[PDB]
Amino acid sequence: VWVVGMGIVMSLIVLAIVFGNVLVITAIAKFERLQTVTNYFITSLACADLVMGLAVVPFGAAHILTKTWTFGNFWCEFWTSIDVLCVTASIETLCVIAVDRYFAITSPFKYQSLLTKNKARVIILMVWIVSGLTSFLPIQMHWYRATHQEAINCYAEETCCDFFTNQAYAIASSIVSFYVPLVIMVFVYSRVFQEAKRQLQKIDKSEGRHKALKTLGIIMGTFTLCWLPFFIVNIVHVIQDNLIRKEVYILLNWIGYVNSGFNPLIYCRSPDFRIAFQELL
Ligand SMILES: CN[C@@H]1CCc2c(ccc(O)c2O)[C@H]1O
Repeated sequence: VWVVGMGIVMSLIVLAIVFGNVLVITAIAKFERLQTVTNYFITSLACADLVMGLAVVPFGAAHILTKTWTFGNFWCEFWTSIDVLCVTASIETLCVIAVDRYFAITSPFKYQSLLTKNKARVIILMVWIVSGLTSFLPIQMHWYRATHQEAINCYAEETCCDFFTNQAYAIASSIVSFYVPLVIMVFVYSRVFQEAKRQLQKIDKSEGRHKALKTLGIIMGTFTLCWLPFFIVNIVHVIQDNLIRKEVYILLNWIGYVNSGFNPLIYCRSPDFRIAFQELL
């Protein structure tokens, strides 16, 4: 009786993700006032979220609700390659957002001419290619496979498609896709908050007669709660095999998948954007 118990939520999630992504993309597309150097970065985020939601989630639902795929093996590798690429692209885009916000706040005088409209696009390219260097190239090679006899019936046979990783690839992907962005964001937002506190103290000193905490905390809480637990167990299993079970791993991956739907509300709020949404429909 759980056939409809689990799966309707998946349909709701995918529909919500698609609807959220398409509105942001068309709002950037069709209105002139929205275009800016910052919005170009969010455009890649929206496109990547739309691609991932349209690609990996609906097919993953079939794998969840049935024993295994009715599909091919190269398609299994293709799905596994798309998922990691999407996740790492999202992480890198968020890191770039934090960096450019820091450049804006800290040194306004040089910011106006630091980031030209043209050169900005270049950095986005330097994101995706880097992601590709960890997404398609190692998956198509033998690095995705494992040496242990268990799951050989998965990699070297047709029906099974579950994920199995060698020791090196898991830790390398975790180091290159999660921890470096986090160690960037923590320090950079600490500096931004210190600057904001200093400014508020100066304003209070000027004229006798907390927004920043909430504003940064919503984003930090959403991101850290969404993605941190997965990349602990990701290192752990590979480090030690006995501890974890598969279903918990899948659930922690899925709760991270929800971040794609969760993000646009946190990372997109402006009166101009509100007017643009109001104009549509
Ligand atoms: C099947 N889902 C995959 C499995 C492993 C993995 C993911 C994302 C980023 C990585 O660096 C990974 O190693 C997950 O999205």
